[PDB]
Amino acid sequence: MNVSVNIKNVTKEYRIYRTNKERMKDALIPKHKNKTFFALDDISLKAYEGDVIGLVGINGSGKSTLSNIIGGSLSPTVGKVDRNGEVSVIAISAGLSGQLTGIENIEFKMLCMGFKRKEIKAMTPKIIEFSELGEFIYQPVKKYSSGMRAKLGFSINITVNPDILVIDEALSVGDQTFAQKCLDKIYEFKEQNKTIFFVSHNLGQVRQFCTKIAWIEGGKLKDYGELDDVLPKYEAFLNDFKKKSKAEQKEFRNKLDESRFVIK
Amino acid sequence: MNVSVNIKNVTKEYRIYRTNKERMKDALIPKHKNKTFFALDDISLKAYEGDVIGLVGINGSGKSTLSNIIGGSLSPTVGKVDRNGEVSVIAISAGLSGQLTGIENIEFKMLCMGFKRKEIKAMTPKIIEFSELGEFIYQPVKKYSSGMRAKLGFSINITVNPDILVIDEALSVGDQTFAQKCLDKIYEFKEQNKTIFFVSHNLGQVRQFCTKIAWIEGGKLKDYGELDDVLPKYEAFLNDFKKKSKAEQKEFRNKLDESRFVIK
Amino acid sequence: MSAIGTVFKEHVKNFYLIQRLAQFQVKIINHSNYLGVAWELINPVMQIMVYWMVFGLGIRSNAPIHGVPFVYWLLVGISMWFFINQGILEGTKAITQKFNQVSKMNFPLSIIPTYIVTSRFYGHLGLLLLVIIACMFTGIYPSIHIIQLLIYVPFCFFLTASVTLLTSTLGVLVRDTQMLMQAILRILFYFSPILWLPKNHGISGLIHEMMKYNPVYFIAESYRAAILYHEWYFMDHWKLMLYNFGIVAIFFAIGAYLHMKYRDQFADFL
Amino acid sequence: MSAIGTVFKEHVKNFYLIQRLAQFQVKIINHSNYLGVAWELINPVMQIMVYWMVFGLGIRSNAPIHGVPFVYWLLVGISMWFFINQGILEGTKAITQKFNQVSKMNFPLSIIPTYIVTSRFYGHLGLLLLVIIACMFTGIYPSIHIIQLLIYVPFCFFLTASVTLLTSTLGVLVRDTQMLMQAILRILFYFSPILWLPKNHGISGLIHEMMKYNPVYFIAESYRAAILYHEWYFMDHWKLMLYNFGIVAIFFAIGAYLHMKYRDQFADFL
Ligand SMILES: Cc1c(CC(=O)N2CCC[C@@H]2C(=O)O)c(=O)oc2c(C)c3occ(-c4ccc(Cl)cc4)c3cc12
Ligand SMILES: Cc1c(CC(=O)N2CCC[C@@H]2C(=O)O)c(=O)oc2c(C)c3occ(-c4ccc(Cl)cc4)c3cc12
Ligand SMILES: Nc1ncnc2c1ncn2[C@@H]1O[C@H](COP(=O)(O)OP(=O)(O)NP(=O)(O)O)[C@@H](O)[C@H]1O
Ligand SMILES: Nc1ncnc2c1ncn2[C@@H]1O[C@H](COP(=O)(O)OP(=O)(O)NP(=O)(O)O)[C@@H](O)[C@H]1O
Ligand SMILES: [Mg+2]
Ligand SMILES: [Mg+2]
Repeated sequence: MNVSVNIKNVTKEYRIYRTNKERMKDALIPKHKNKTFFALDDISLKAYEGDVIGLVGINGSGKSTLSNIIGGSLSPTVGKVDRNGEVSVIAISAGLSGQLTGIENIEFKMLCMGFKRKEIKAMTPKIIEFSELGEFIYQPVKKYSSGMRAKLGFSINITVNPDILVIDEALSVGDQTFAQKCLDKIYEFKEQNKTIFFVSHNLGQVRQFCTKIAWIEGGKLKDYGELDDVLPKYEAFLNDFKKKSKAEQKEFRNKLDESRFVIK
Repeated sequence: MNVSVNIKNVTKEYRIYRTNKERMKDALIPKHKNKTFFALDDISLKAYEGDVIGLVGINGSGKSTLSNIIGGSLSPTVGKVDRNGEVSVIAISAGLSGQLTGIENIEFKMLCMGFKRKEIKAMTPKIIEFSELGEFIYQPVKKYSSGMRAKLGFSINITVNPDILVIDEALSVGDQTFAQKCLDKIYEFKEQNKTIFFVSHNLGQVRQFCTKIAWIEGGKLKDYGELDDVLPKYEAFLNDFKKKSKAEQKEFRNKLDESRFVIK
Repeated sequence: MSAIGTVFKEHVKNFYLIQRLAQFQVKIINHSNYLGVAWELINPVMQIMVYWMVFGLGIRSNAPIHGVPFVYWLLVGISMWFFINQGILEGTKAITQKFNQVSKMNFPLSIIPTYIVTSRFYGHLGLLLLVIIACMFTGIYPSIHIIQLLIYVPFCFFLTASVTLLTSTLGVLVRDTQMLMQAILRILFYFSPILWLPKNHGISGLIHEMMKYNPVYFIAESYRAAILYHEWYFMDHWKLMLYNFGIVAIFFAIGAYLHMKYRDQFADFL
Repeated sequence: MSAIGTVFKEHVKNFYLIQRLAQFQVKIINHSNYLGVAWELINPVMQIMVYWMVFGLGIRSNAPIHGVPFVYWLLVGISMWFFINQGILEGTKAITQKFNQVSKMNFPLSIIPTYIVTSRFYGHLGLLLLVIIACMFTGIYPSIHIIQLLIYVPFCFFLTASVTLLTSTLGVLVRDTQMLMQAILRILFYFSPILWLPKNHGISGLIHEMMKYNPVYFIAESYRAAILYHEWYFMDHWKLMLYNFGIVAIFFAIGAYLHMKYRDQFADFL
């Protein structure tokens, strides 16, 4: 019951200017107030220890923004979030230079995180064995396929031990055997009491991966709860949206857009 | 029964040099023969009219190479392929400039394909309506999410009418409602007697999208046939691979790698 | 022989596409600047000022040349240099930088550097206009001898492209050429009548005879004759015209042949 | 006052990381070249040759200065220019170009331009060594007065970084500065003792008095005094030392304050 991540009233706004030249107007004299877009609004989150939490929602709901805020690459406009450990985030396109080869990419990544060269050379064989790259580890990364790049990035991130791990649709390109291996690794990490966040648009993978569900609709948390409770509501909402006619769908999207934008 | 695409003995090799400086050795005097990797080897394909063909295989099998060869961005080393129409390919990361906005990207793409400005302005509203982008069509593309970018690219490609359409895992980022809309569009295109190739690692989407299956294993076509015949064999192979121990999996991968590489 | 015809047909068929792509690239490279496309006129002008303060005020003690003030003598000759330098420098990296985005796309690969050059020609034209407008304040007014520009302004363009079509391919095969180009162009700048005029009849006589082989010499002198000197340049120097036409033809032939021979194997090299 | 301490602590803590990242960037920028990292020594040398052929052989008629041949007088003064120019030009675009790849990564953002500068300093050092080795063939051998380099070689570095830390932030807020920098540096090149020496006692006396405010003047003269002239430079020109130290401190303070004030809102601007 160790509180891993706590989020209290996190809110994020973005300033929208139709013209590129309007950026300087509000930067030199503070009297200007333009239109703003609420990417997030009053999100409260409590992630305990040994939990797999899956974020669900339609495109543009604000899952990547929340994942980046948890990771630390973004700063909330209002509110604070505290983490009891070190976090690492994997995305659909991780940091891998196309010109560099696999070994150069590995040493670059582990140098940015702050590992000595002897530690890098000691940890390299584990990455090599987990990636199943073979000869192609010596070839340039640009020669890799998408699944091979995903495997290399996932192995690099997994080999170092993070307290909190975030996966943001990274497994979509990987095949089924890689998914099973990642599932075994996730079970081991759960045994090690790490906290894992999983984002995917494949509902079967979410069902077989996650244990708690957070539903985000238009930047607001519609529902947080157990898998068996929240997931059926999301599926029923998807079927109901499929039932609706085109005009009703357009009206619903327009209502969400009206709610999200405000002039202040 | 119109033969849409015909492929007869398509074979592709890549030259592998461990050192970057060995490229010039075989380019100035033709006596050098280095190690080569068979990305494809003796592929024969016959795609008729009104067919949805799904490519299946593990990571690194050679599905993207075959899709690019069909599209025309690649040239086979040995063999020829003929197409009765114009083809268009959508990938996991289509051509969209991050600095440019949606409208500038649209006009760039339709200028590269050879459309006059009046035609571009006439065809823009259909793209706007299909993308469901709203105000964000005026914002820069870098502000978009992954699903929004996929929707914009898919709408741009769909609005123009191609004889052959290839989708290479582009729908993985899109949600379920977008998938249903694409399914309806695919039904309409089947009514229009277009030929669609679909590649995805989501087997339910493949089942509900495709009608014929081509299985690629190590650059060689293991089996081509109907969905109900080929798909169960692939699933059984996946379960059998899950059954096998780590040493057996490593031996199988090593055997495939031994088969693919040759010094000639 | 087939390569030349193929490249010529590709360029003739896609003229408007080349123009539109150049116009789009001009906007792309000037995206986040507050002034916008005005920098295309501001960036060269400042340089000219520096070249007038160093070589005009410092050296030469502001002495006129051929009865013309040095400021306009430098202004007429400096106009083409920015276009030539920028076109040659950016066209060598056109294929290497923008291969992946165009490998999937279906348009001829031989027109990729050309519109890059066309992204700069526009700016040059504008500067040229201003120079002529700036020449009326001294008392130099346009004459009939300005019609010669119709032969001279295009030729410079046909020179720059003819270089890039080669240096792009040579850039893909060997990456060191992009580093060598910056060394060559400087030699083409200082050994030119852009800033100084040789005196001959000595150790500079060999320099004067060697400078005639530089194609920048012909362009600068022809521009000055058309705009400043009121003289039919081709009556006295048709040998230079023929030599430069031959140079352009040789460059185009070699570039087209090399581009067509190695076009298929671009992905393996890059 | 807190910004200066924060930036100093960030730089002190990540010294070895800065060195390793600079070493990796050196390899990254010289990837596909066949010669490799040799171009870091080849690219400047060729330029020097050109600057000797134009300003040494053409102008000045190869006349010695201060009892020293002009070739070595130019060689000693030209060494730092390539490092300074490249560091200032590439450090202004360091944050803008490489923001997304480092926004996700967790290291201080104030050390991003610095190692960029450190990617060039290496090469400068090498060139400097060769210059000293090249000076022994005339008869100029190292003396005790060379120990002054221990004060002078670092200062130049501490100058360049002090500029970039400012110009990077000013580059994010306004994109036009990257276009203005190329105009400024040229003025800093020609109005310097790198290629010429003013005569004073006339219209060049004001030029001589104005040139002392250029920080390149102090660096070039100090290098020449340490290597060529056999003279303790700081005994006669300590006022210039103090003025340049003040300039460096002011640049560092302003850059640190501006970087810390706008660090949070980088994504909205870029
Ligand atoms: C005058 C000058 C020589 C001449 C020189 O120095 N020479 C050559 C033969 C011998 C004689 C000498 O030994 O003194 C030179 O070479 O570069 C220069 C550079 C690189 C210069 O940048 C700027 C000026 C300058 C600009 C404006 C004003 Cl108002 C005043 C100055 C400037 C002058 C010279
Ligand atoms: C000599 C020279 C003047 C002097 C000049 O032209 N001046 C200035 C005062 C009046 C006098 C004149 O009116 O003739 C100049 O300005 O630029 C030059 C540039 C830009 C030059 O690049 C290359 C040479 C050069 C190199 C090697 C050899 Cl072996 C021979 C030549 C070269 C000379 C001058
Ligand atoms: N820098 C930005 N400026 C303005 N709006 C932004 C910016 N970054 C993101 N947005 C918007 O914020 C919203 C949330 O985006 P995002 O969180 O990536 O969607 P998502 O939850 O990841 N859905 P998905 O497309 O499946 O990834 C979208 O409407 C974006 O257009
Ligand atoms: N330019 C290249 N040089 C050498 N090998 C290459 C090159 N391009 C691709 N390959 C290799 O060719 C094989 C086929 O790649 P690819 O076709 O992209 O895999 P795939 O079928 O798409 N599987 P997936 O990862 O799901 O996309 C892989 O082993 C690649 O490493
Ligand atoms: Mg996302
Ligand atoms: Mg692929």
